[PDB]
Amino acid sequence: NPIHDRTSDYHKYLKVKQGDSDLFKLTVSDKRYIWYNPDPKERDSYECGEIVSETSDSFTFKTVDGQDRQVKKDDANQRNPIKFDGVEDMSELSYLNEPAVFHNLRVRYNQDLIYTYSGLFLVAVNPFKRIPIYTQEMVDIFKGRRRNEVAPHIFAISDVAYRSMLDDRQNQSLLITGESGAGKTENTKKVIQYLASVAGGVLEQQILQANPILEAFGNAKTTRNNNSSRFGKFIEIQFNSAGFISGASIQSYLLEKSRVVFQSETERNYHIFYQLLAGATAEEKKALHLAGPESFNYLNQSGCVDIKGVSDSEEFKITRQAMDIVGFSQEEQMSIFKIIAGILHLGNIKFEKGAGEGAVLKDKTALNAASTVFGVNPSVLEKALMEPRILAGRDLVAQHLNVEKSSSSRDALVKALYGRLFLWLVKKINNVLCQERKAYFIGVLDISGFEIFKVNSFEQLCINYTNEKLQQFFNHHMFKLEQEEYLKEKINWTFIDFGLDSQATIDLIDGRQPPGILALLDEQSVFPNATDNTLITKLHSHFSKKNAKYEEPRFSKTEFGVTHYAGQVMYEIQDWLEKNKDPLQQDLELCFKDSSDNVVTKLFNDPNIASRAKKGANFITVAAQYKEQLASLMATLETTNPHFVRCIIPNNKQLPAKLEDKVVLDQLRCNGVLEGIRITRKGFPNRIIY
Ligand SMILES: Cc1ccc2c(c1)C(=O)[C@@]1(O)CCN(c3ccccc3)C1=N2
Ligand SMILES: [Mg+2]
Repeated sequence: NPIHDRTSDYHKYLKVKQGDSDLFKLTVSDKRYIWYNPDPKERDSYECGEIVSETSDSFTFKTVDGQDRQVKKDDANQRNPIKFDGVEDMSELSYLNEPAVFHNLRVRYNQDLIYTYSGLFLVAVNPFKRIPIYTQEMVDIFKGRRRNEVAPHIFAISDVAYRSMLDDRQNQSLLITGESGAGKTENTKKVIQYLASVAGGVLEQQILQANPILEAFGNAKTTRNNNSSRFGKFIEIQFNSAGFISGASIQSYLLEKSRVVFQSETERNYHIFYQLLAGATAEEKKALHLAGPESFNYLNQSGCVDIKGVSDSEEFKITRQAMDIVGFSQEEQMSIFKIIAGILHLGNIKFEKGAGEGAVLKDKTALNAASTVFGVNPSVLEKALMEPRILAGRDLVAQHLNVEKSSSSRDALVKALYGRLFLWLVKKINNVLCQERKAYFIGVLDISGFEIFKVNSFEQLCINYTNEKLQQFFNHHMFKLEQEEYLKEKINWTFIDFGLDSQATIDLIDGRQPPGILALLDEQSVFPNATDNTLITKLHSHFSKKNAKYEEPRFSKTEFGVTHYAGQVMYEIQDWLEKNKDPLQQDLELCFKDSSDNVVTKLFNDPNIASRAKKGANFITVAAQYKEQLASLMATLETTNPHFVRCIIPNNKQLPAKLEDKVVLDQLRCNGVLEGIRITRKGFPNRIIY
């Protein structure tokens, strides 16, 4: 049994290594220690001092510099006896405080033990390096083993959820939290690998091949993650009454399609673009009129076209192979790349001013190239771009857009093409994975993590609000409902205020009465004369000096701050109305509806992809679509028994072996980890009726 064999990889990679006789001597010591702040200004930088004396209400200890300080016992962060250093479940620590919890994670992290239990939930610190703990041999070890019988691991919590699904005949859910780059997507994959194995000969393989496809079109390099998921997703692993995998369903959420036409410095567009250009055959390059990434406006503005340690040519091959195993016709696959190539050409179209204010198109090389691969008439497309037709009452009037507006319309077409292609890809995949009515399922949530950039827009607000909601879901299940049970069954429990509540922030963003940020956003979206300026003025009017989670900065007139659980974020109001309205000239849709290409035709004719719901007189806004998907997720989660995994980023440099206290402690605090451990200790978790 590898579990009890100190020579097995299991012991080598999942257990804390045996300490020596020298460590043993320190472990049996009678001395007592305390964690203190050498600098009262740097509260997260701790040192270990020895307690030399005490009074009825205080300790006197020695600092590293051989000095002496005193502290009241009530404010003291005592250090746990070192026999606890490396403990697998921190609910066991005698002293539960920030430096103690951080120290234990540090001790384990220093030995590449990234998983640690914090009572009922799992904590996972991103190693930013490969660790051999995800092999089939590792999967077999955890199979059917109780949590307390094996080391902490993403596989263990997956197995527990699986057993609970069978033991209770209840749908389960794995909620993996974390800011951008913390490890959510990596762990999500592990969960699926493990379940596919223990409950699994072709379906399971296709289920696995679904990710590399989604990531190529849905992931991209941002300043916080080289493989940032730019769309969130809820994955349903479906099982039959017997407990066998009967299928899988992928619920994808809104994609950051604005990235296709713009990327901040040092970031990249979606991976696929680089994979195609770098992995396409010499013939494909001629047929699609491809060239180097530096040749395309949509790829040569960030100053970055490659990711260290990543081969786009090699990744392309993996994507293609994934597309094959899932079942994408060689025809479909080619159309997909034509769309990708077409998008690139569209981005190269340079509009110029004519004799008048209207724009003209002198060079038509790119226009012609795009029309070619897309299978649409270039003259038509050209007219639909610079001279779209609209109704002026009931009259049909041909517009003549200037350079700026022509460019924006061109970007709108691009974003719609990509966003729809993504929906199409997910749809196709679900057809293959969905072929049997399920009896149960385990849902794995992998949303885009909390993120902050120099410039935060509408997308970031929605992303961070999602993270705000998931954290509230954790607070609710861990603290609210927990104590609600105690007081319901009344076991002489006095309510405890854990101080974790994101309701105020949530109300500020999605509140109905009074109306929140999104509500006002939509309101301004229908107001015929509204501008981004009138929008922010409206927001300031409602929340400046009125909502404690809102801030009207004195240093800017185009930004507003929102205090999230993970920190305050300043949002730039530029383009919010257009992003929310998400317009597209009908003449462009008519142009592509007549495309000779099958995939393209499907993207503009398939209602469930091309159609857009109407909020009465206007088309449903993106904020409205957002709210709908969120509500849908929350409702689903309510029909499941949740399991939480808290992913923790070690630093902000994507470097291994570099655990920074400040970075880690802020996450431990806003995640409610210690409070989570305290409720498990002070309360009564498991309880069965008579
Ligand atoms: C349940 C839910 C609801 C809405 C969401 C998400 C998840 C995401 O993570 C998304 O994919 C992540 C990015 N995103 C988004 C981006 C731009 C505009 C609107 C939404 C998302 N919104
Ligand atoms: Mg991710």
